Amino acid sequence: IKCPQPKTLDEFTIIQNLQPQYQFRDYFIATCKQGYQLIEGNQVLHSFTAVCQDDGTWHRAMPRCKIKDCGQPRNLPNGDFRYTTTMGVNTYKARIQYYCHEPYYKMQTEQGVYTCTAQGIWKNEQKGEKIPRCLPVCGKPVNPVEQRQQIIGGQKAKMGNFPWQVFTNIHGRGGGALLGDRWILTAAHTLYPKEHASLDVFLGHTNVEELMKLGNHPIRRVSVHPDYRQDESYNFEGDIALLELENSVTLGPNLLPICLPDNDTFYDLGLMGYVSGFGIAHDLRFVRLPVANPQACENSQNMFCAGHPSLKQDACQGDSGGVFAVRDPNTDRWVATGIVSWGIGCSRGYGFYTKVLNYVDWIKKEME
Ligand SMILES: *[C@@H]1O[C@H](CO[C@@H]2O[C@@H](C)[C@@H](O)[C@@H](O)[C@@H]2O)[C@@H](O[C@H]2O[C@H](CO)[C@@H](O)[C@H](O)[C@H]2NC(C)=O)[C@H](O)[C@H]1NC(C)=O
Repeated sequence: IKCPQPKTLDEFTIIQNLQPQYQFRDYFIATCKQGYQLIEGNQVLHSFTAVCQDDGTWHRAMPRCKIKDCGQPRNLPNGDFRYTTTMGVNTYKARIQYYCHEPYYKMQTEQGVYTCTAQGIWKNEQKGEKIPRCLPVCGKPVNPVEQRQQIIGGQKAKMGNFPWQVFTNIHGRGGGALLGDRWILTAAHTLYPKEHASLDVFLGHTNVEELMKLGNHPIRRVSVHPDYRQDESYNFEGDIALLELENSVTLGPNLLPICLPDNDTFYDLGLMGYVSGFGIAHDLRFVRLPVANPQACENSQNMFCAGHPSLKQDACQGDSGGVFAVRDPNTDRWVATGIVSWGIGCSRGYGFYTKVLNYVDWIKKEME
């Protein structure tokens, strides 16, 4: 007819339905303060109810209330996190901080702070239960072309110089630029040559053999801009394409994306940019040339001319599908202003190029 008016085994247990005395058939309930869960031996309990049996004894043993554990923080692809609290303890109230592998990636928004909630899972000051996202940083080579030089003509390209450079080889050697994590910008005629599929694509290195040793990157999808017409002898309008990599590449010092242009001034006469390509020249080379007066090439409005006559062959460095890159110092970022297009007359000193700014919209649309 009586049970022992019982007590907690710690400061984390709380008694529910507490009475002055406990008669047979009665019951009391146990729970825990925030952050603590009911444990019985080596077992978590959703709840605890003890009924007072006739022999005057509680049908079950008072449980214990222990701290909860949010477990091992999820992994942040291209980043990492550190404990901001005793290291390695994923217990209630612990605090960790995620971060990205800068300078190559940047965290998508101290916002990578997740603490272990009373609910037993890592959460943000309102960034959810979801972890941050580390994004590819575009146009900031970690070994950029020295500006302390203006070396007229072709130069041997060093590693890190054009980290976005893509060596293509589908219907002949071609080029392209890595955009983001998984896109390569290039020319349409590179995939569909005019005058009449195995998309062999390589990246990450200055040397061709080394590039090929690094391995091909499978293309998952191809997008040729709607204008581009190949049956027509010469239009070069819409000569631009996008390739989507089946898998994404890992950024680093020799493999980084280039940025997209957005201001018309990237096509002002006299503005210096760069062009890189192979010639299988065995090694990647580059030329610094200026945006030339359209007549220069005339001799479209979705294109631009670049070169100088005192350059002869050196104005054919770009590989077709390759990118005309500009270093915008008022933001210190490299952008892809042009796409190497029909190279007729590049030995007279000038190159033709598709104006990328005019297709940024379409590109971005394709990339989503
Ligand atoms: C559109 O571009 C203008 C040109 O900016 C220059 O050329 C870019 C390609 C890049 O290399 C940048 O670093 C250069 O400054 C830009 O600047 C123009 O206006 C500013 C006033 O804000 C003036 O100081 C500057 O001299 C101008 N540029 C020129 C031709 O010298 C302009 O602000 C920009 N606007 C847009 C649409 O964002």
